[PDB]
Amino acid sequence: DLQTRFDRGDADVSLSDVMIARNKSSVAFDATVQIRNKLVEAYKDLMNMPV
Amino acid sequence: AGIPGALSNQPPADASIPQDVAQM
Amino acid sequence: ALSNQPPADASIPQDVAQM
Amino acid sequence: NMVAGIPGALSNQPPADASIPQDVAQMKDGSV
Amino acid sequence: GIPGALSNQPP
Amino acid sequence: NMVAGIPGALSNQPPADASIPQDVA
Amino acid sequence: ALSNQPPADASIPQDVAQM
Amino acid sequence: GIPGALSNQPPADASIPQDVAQM
Amino acid sequence: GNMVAGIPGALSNQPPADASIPQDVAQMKDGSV
Amino acid sequence: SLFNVFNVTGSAMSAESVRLNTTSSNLANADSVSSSAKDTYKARHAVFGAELSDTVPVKVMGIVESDKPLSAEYNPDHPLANEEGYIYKPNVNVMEEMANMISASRAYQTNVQVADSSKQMLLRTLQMGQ
Amino acid sequence: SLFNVFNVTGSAMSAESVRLNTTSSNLANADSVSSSAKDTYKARHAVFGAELSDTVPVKVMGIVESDKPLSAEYNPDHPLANEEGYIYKPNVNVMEEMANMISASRAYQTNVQVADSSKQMLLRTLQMGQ
Amino acid sequence: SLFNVFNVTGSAMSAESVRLNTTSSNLANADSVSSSAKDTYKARHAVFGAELSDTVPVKVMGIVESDKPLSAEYNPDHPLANEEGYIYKPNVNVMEEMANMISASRAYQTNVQVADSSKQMLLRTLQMGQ
Amino acid sequence: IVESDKPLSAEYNPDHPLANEEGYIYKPNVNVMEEMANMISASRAYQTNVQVADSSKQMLLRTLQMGQ
Amino acid sequence: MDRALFLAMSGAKQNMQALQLRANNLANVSTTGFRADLAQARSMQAYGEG
Amino acid sequence: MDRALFLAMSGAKQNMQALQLRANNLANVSTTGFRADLAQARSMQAYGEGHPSRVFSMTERPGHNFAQGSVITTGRDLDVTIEGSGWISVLDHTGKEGLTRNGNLKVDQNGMLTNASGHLVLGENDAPITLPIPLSKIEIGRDGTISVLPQGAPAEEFQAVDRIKLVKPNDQSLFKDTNGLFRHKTPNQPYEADATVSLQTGAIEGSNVNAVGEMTALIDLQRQFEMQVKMMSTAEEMDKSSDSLLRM
Repeated sequence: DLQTRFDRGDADVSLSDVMIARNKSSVAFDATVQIRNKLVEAYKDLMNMPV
Repeated sequence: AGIPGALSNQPPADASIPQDVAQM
Repeated sequence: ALSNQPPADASIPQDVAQM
Repeated sequence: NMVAGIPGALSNQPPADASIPQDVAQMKDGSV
Repeated sequence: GIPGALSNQPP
Repeated sequence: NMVAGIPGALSNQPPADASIPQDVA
Repeated sequence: ALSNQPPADASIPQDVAQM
Repeated sequence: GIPGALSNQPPADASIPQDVAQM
Repeated sequence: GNMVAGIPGALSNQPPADASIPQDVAQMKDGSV
Repeated sequence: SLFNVFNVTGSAMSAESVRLNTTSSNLANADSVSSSAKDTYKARHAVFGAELSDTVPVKVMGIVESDKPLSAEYNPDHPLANEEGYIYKPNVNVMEEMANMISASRAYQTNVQVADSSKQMLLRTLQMGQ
Repeated sequence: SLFNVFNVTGSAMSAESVRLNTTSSNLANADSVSSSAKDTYKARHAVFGAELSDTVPVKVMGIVESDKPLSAEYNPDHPLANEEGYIYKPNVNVMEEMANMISASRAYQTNVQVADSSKQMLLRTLQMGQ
Repeated sequence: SLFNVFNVTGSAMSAESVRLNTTSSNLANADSVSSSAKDTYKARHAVFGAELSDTVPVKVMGIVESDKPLSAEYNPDHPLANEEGYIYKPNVNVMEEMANMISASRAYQTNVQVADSSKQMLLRTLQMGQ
Repeated sequence: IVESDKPLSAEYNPDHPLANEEGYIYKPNVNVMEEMANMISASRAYQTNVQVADSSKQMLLRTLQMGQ
Repeated sequence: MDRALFLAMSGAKQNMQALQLRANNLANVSTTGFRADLAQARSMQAYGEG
Repeated sequence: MDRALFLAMSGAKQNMQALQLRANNLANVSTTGFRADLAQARSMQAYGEGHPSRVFSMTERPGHNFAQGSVITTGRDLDVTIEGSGWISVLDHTGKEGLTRNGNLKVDQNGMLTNASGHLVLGENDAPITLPIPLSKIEIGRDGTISVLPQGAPAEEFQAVDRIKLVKPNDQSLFKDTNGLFRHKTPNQPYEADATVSLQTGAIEGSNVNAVGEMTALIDLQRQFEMQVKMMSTAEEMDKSSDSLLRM
């Protein structure tokens, strides 16, 4: 929303806040990717076990 | 409003009230 | 501001009575 | 339409100063 | 075509 | 508790200049 | 250098005698 | 310490016995 | 001690005939103090 | 935002341009006894005004004429002379126009620095995220 | 919580942005005489604040007008003058506006570096154990 | 298409360079009575044009002489004098040529800024995604 | 901080309120030429120490990446 | 650029023309039955939007 | 950023103030009874923790040039100039007594003796001087005595009516007010009418502005102003350089 608010031309949005917003979202999603990969790797490790 | 004696850029006509200036 | 028609030119007459 | 004329000093004058040729001043309106 | 333009060739 | 004041040139000069409002200072 | 007391504010007096 | 070094405190002076007396 | 000190900049880089540096500071440069 | 600085500074650039053109017409009409429009030109001034409507742009609210009386000169043989024989000339004061010329140019150039200063801050704000 | 530095650096970016907008308005209205003697423009300045009840954000607590007396000028020609021919002008000092422009721009860009470097530390944290 | 911008700025610089050379030939011939072609030199002025109908390049459509009369000089003993002793000189006006020199140079330099600024935009687009 | 030992520049301002018995007032011994050199020298010395710290910062980083 | 450049040029150009008219007056001081020419400037405003 | 930007800014701002103070003296060269204002700078150290390296400079008005002005001979009876040191007691539109040196006197329609600025001139009674309406010859005495001649009266009727209140206090205890009238720094202090000051009647005292003294002050204020501006520029130049530390 902050990206498209500044991109459409709204004068109440600051470029600093937009860059802060997309910096946090990028870091937040990167954390999501790391947890997902570890969960899948553990499951792939789990299925290769003697049973 | 603001200044009381602003000018008008329209040519004089003496028949139409100039709306260029803030006539209030 | 903007408008949908071109603005008129400027008149610089030597006698305003003849325009 | 095409609009044209002499730029600079000659055009930035009152029309009374007939520096601009008459036909060139006509072009300053519209042409096609 | 500018009416009455100067030319660039010996008169 | 807060620490407020005008930043910049208006506060970085001796108080004898008396540019900052008294209440703000 | 770190301390437990906050640093004191500068004075810049117009006249030192007035203080 | 360096000799003749300036001090960052008002300079104890004359008028107002207060400074002339208190060390 | 064995500490070398003095006024840096344009004041020191002059002939001693100028005598713009206090004698206390000037000896301090030597290294005795 | 920093883009509002461009609108505020840009308005001053146009504002000082209006005062420069007004001064130019004053210097060029300081000795003009006659005038189209049946009005002996009088010195014009551009009165600036803050349009508060944080960021306060400056707007020209209209050009105002000088209140000083016209300079009367006894020229009995002139065709524009009245019965007493005095022709009237504009009340343009040269010294104030030269002072206005200096002030308008100095104020115009210092508004360029603010626009330049805000430009660098936006470019650095964009380098964040790269 | 995960981005405490961003909230502080970002707050500074918003805080220093307001100070530049205020400086632009002061320079653009340094010659705006306007009307009367109490509606005349006066130099505005933002007030920064820090509530220290970790990280202490910087919050702008409103714009405050300068207490400097208005610059009086003798000009019994401007129609907006007074009985004694004085027009009061805004109490804007160019030298202090230039210093604020330098201070605001540099401090604003300093927080860009801190915020940009803060992201790098967060990115390196995700690589722990890899 | 910012490459179209380069055409507009490039055409603008060509137009302004034509006007400068026309100004140069006017200053060099402000006192020339004779000529190669047996006709007195008349002040020349290149005619700019716009094919407005996005990007509209400015084109020079030809050189058009000023129609002001040639300044006659009473030089009865001059070999080229007419029956009444008048020799005719070009109608070049010094003040208007200096303004053209100033205007042509400034208009030339501002189109370099647009071309350079537009060049940065295209290079920044090449970095998109990558 | 140590003050310069140069004598104060005495000026003849006899009508000045602070004039002494001989009409002289004294002014600081600041010399423009040497203060300008200090401005140039201090700024250039300040910036070259930033270069060393920045270069030294890189060397520590390359040590962290040693071996991997 | 700014139009004040040509606004002042259009004023300086006329001052030279006024100077020419005064020059013709002083050249004709010895002329017989010569009627002096008066020189004046007319203020003409560019009427339009703005 | 370095606090040297504001230390140099505060000096550059004050140099402008001193420039304006000198400008008022040059604008008032021809003013009658005008005492030029003195301008100087004061060093005020920023006492506190840390090395004593920051000292501010602010301009002040230590006093005024109380020298005798340039006397103009006008051959006018109602023009007087103070010989040597002295003052003339006048009350402004607020009815507040203040010392002046403008002896360009005049008589209104009611007969009250005022000066060029309209300030009523005080006398022996400490009240504004009022003269009989239909006068015929007004002569101001050298000691301030006012002798008038009734309309149509013979020559041997030069009776005195009032004495101009001339005050000569210490010049260091007087400050120039907001309307150019010098008053005691200590308030509610009576103005003692001195009998030693003398008036050189028939002349007007000009201003004592030393034009060369102001011009040489101007050129020094310009150079000091420009040097501090360079200090501001080198302060931000150092700040920009010391920003790659956090530029990993």
